[PDB]
Amino acid sequence: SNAMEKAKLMKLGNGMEIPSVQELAKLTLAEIPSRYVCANLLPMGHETIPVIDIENLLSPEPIIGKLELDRLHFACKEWGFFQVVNHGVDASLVDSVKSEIQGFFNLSMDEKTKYEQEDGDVEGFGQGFIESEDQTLDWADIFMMFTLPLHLRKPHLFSKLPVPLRETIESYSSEMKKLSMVLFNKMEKALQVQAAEIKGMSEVFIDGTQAMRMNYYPPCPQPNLAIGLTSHSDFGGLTILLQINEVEGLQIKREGTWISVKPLPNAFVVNVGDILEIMTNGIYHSVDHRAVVNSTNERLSIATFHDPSLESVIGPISSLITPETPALFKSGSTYGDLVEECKTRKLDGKSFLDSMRI
Ligand code: NI
Repeated sequence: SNAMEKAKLMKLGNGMEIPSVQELAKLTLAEIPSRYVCANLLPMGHETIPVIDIENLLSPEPIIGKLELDRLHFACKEWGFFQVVNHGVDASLVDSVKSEIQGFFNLSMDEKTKYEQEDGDVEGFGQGFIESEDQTLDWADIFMMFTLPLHLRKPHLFSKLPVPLRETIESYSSEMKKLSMVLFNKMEKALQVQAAEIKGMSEVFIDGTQAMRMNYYPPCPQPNLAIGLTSHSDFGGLTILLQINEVEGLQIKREGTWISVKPLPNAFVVNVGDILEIMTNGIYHSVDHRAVVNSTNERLSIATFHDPSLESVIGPISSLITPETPALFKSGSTYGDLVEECKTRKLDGKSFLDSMRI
């Protein structure tokens, strides 16, 4: 890289665009710029996340189906995270998702940023804008966009994607949505929610929103000072993650320790979000997780998020409120209002979930 590129990447004021870490990584710096150093710790945990087989889950043989339903129910209660295998998503499609996204991140910055973002429109390539000097930046580049419903797709964003990536993403969206609905429907059965009689789970997600985050984590020279994706719990319904290459990075919090997730070949990693925990009246758990970086290999992933529609009324499903499981969370806000409230929230204090507790 040339000296002007270096200055553009490193001499950053508040209000400037967060720079590309894939570009920063080419500078091969001895120490990472100060903004990537995490300022404010749990130990590492061979206990691994459960595996759920979708063929078993959908088996026409009731004993097979019931066993897998017990496994799903267990994983959602006790782990909040599970791998899915025999998931029905064609191997060729998965290969194309991997190759086209690898292809995409290997394009020039000019080619990755052809979409003209509207003021306040944060979709496409980019982590956003620098907020303050004490803001910590993730060691990661991102491409984020809404994928369902169709009218939430930014048409000019979609038109500026390479054609094979766009077509593959469109197919992947459909398969991810189908898979999410298989899982929502089975979670509803595991919870004994009679969707015909009462306001259940699946009806909230069937016409809900879907979004994708494509993530590129370059190698980092000081991987014990930086983070790929800061510790968080997912806000919405069900997340389905594909790890694109064989580089480990995803870690989940279990009993005050960090546990590595090594995705299986031909597996997706699925987790419960905060809104899903609420809807289940705390029976299913949304778990803290993070992505770490390393000094030798880039890591890639794509996460597909399945959330309520913006006007879905959120609360614990009524048949899950019982004398043995009393109502833990408030009811009655729309999903869109919860999203907006969480953006402000309270500077100091508690998690979104704890803020919603009765
Ligand atoms: Ni997450």
